[PDB]
Amino acid sequence: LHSEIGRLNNQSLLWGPYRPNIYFGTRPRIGKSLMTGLMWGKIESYTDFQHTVRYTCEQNEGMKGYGWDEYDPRRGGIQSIHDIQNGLDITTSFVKIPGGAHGGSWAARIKGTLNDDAPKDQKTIVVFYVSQEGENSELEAVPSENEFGYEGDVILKGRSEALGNYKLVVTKGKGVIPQSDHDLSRLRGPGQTVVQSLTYPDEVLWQAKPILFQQLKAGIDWLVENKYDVADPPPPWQVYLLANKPGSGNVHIVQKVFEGDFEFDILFSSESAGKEVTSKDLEREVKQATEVFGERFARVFDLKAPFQGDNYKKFGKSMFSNLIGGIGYFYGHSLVDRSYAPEYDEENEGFWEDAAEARARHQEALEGPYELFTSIPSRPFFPRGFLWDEGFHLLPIADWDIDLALEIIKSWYNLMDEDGWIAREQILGAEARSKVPKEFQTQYPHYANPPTLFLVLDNFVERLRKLDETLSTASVDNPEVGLEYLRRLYPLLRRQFDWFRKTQAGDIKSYDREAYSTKEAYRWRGRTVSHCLTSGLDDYPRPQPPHPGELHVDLMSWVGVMVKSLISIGSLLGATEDVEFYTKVLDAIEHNLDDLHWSEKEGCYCDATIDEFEEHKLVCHKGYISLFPFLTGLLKPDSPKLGKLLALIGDESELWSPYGLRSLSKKDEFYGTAENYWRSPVWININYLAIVQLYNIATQDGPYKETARDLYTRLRKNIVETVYRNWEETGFAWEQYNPETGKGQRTQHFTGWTSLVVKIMSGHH
Ligand SMILES: O=[N+]([O-])c1cc(-c2ccnc(N3CCOCC3)n2)ccc1NCCCCCCN1C[C@H](O)[C@@H](O)[C@H](O)[C@H]1CO
Repeated sequence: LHSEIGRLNNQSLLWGPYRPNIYFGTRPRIGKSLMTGLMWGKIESYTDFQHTVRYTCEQNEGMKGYGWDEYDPRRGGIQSIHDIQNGLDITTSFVKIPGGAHGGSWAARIKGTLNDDAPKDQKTIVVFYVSQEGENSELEAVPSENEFGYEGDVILKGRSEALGNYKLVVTKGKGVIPQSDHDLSRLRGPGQTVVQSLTYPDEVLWQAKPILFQQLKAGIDWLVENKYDVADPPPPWQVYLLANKPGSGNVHIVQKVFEGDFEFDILFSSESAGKEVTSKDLEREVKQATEVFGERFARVFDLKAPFQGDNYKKFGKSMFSNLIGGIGYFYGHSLVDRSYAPEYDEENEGFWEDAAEARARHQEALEGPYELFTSIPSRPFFPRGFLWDEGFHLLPIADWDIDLALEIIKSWYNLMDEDGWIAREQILGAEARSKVPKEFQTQYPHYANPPTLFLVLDNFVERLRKLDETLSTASVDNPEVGLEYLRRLYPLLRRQFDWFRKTQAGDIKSYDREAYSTKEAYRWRGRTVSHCLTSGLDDYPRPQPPHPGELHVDLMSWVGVMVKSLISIGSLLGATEDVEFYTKVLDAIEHNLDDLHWSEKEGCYCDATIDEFEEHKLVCHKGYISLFPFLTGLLKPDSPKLGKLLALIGDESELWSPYGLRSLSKKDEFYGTAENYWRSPVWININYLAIVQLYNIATQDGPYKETARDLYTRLRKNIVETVYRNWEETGFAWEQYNPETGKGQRTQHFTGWTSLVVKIMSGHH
C-alpha cells in the first residue's frame, strides 16, 4: 500500500511549471524529456527586441513585480507579471488534468494586456519554445494549409518512452495580428503565426534565447542577401518574423506577433488519457483550481488575530503561493572537488591559507547526473536548492501537503553520498550553472549546512502520532505508509548524523578543556577570516582569528536537534540499540552546551576558541548565535539560563527592535560593520524559530510562562507587520529587514524563508 501511494504521488506530481528560473515554462520530473518556455517583448525598432525580450527571471527598474497569485503543484495555478519595460500586464494560468498512464495532461492560458502607458498599437513578439531531449523520441509540427504560416492552431505531435504519444497545441489566440503591405509579404506572407522546427545536440536545447536569435539573425541575413535594404525596409516586426518552416526536430519555435492585447492557449493532451484537452476544459479546470485553493487555504492557513482581515489573507496567499510556486525540477551534473585534500581537514593554525592552496589545485570535476525536486529561495537571483533554506521552506509547504514535503525531503536525501554528505547548494546541469560564476560552483564534501530538514521531519512525526485532497495527506492518514517512509529514510538520517560527528568534530582532548563529555564538541569546517558560510550566517562574527580549536554553539545545537529527531524516529521503528546511543549523546550535549559554551558573566551562550596561551576562551557576540540552544528547543522551560536568554531577547538595547530581533546586538563591536549581512538586519527564519519557542514556553506551566507569552505576542506581531507593510508598499518579500527603518533590503522575491510569515500568522504551533 506504500508502493501504491508512491505510484499515485508520482502520477500526481509529474507535470508542473517546474522551471522557476524562467517567467513561464513547463517540464515533467524527468531529466531528459519535453520542456516548454515563454518569451515576449515589444518591438519598436530594428534593434530593440534583443533588449526587450523576456525569458529568464530578473528584477530591476523595468519589472514592477511578478509572482504566483495561487498555486498548488498537483493542480496548477495563476501567475501575474507586471512588465514596465514592455508596458504589459501578463497572466499565465496553468492547469493539470489527470488521466492515462503518463502523468496526465495540462493546459496554459497566456494573456497579455497593455498597461495605460503603452502605445495602444504596440507590437509585441510572443514565442512559445518547445524542446525534447531523448535518443528515440520524436516531435513534429503538422504543416499548415496556408502558404506562409498558420491562420489557425499549431499542432505538435510527439512520442517518447516517458510520455507515450501526446499532442501539444498552441491555439490561434485572440488579438490583432498586424499586416505588412511591403513587397516582402509576397515571399514571407503579410503576417501570421509561424513555426520553425530544428534540431541541435540535446545538451544545448535549454539555450532558447541564443537558439531563437540565431534564427532571427539568419532571417535578417536573408533580407540583406535578397536586396531588402534601408531604401525601402519592411517594418521591424516583419523583419523579426521567422520564415515558416515546420517539420521534425527536437526544437520547435512557435512565434506570433500581436498589436494591442492578446491571449492564446497551450493544450497538452496525453494520448493515453482519451479525449484531448480543449480550451473549454482549460477554463473550467482553472475555475475549479481556484475554488479548491481557496478552501484549502482557509482550513490550513486560518489566520489568527490580529491578522484575520482580508488584507492579511491576501498577503498570506501571496507569500504562500510564491513559496510553493517556486518548486522546481533540476537535472544534470554538479561540480565537486573530490580530492579530499588534507588541507581540508583544517587541523593547523592558518588553515584557511592551506585550504585556499588546495582549492587552487582545481581538482574539481563534473559528476552525476543528479536530479532534485525542491522549492528555492529566489527566482531572479538564485533559483536552486539550498540545504538549510529548504528546511524552512517545507514548514509551510508541509502544512499544505505533507506528502509533497516528504517527496521533497526524499528528493534531497537521494543526493546523499556514501559518506553522509549532501552539497549545501545544488547547481544541477548547464542551465543551472549558467546563473552562477564558475568560482562559486564548486561544492566541497567537507562543507556542512544546518540540518533544518529534521524540523520538517519532527512536524511529520507529531502528525503521525496524533483524490488530490486525499493524496496530500496519505502518508499521515495511513500510519503504515508514514512509518515505511521513515523506515527507508532513517538510515540516511543516521548516516548524516554520523557524517556530522566525523567531519565537523571539534577538539576537547587536545587542550586544557574540562567538560562532562569528552566527545561532544563541534566546529563548522570551511571558515575564512571574515566568514562562516557553512553555518548559514555568512558574516556573523566568530573568534578571531579562526582556529582549529574553535567550537561553535550553533553547530552543537544543530546536532542536538538531529539526535532528538533520531530518538523520535528510532523509537517509532523500535531501533532500541540506536535509541540508547542517542539518549547518551543528547544527555552529553546538554551538559557540554553549558560546560563549553555558557557564559555566566555575559548571561548567554558563546562560541569558544583557544587563546594565545593555549587556554579555552569564550568569545561572546550577543545575537542569534547566543540564543541557539533556545532557538533549537534544547532548554528546559524552567531553566534559569533560558530566563537570562529571554531577558536578552526582550532587551531593546541589545536584540529587540520594533521590527523583530536583530541578528547582532547594537552593543556588539561588530554591529553594522563590513557587509553587515548577519550583523544587524532582521531575518525571518531565525525570528520564526524564536517565535515558535516563545509560544512553546507560553503554553506550558513554568516561571517564564507570562514573559514568553508577552514576547510571543509582540514578536509575532512585529515580524508579521514588518513583512506585510513592506509587501504592501513594494509588492515583495525581502531577504531581510532593516531594524532601524523597518525597510526590506537585500534581494526582493525572497520566497524563500520570508514566506514563513504565513505560518506565523496561522499560529497554534
Ligand atoms: O548570482 N546572482 O545572480 C546574484 C545576484 C544578486 C543581485 C542582487 C541585486 N541585483 C543583482 N543584479 C541582477 C542579477 O545579477 C546580478 C546583478 N544581483 C545577489 C546575489 C546573487 N548570488 C549570490 C548567491 C548566494 C546566495 C546565498 C543566499 N543565501 C545566503 C544566506 O546567508 C544563506 O543563509 C542562505 O542559505 C543563502 C540562500 O538563501
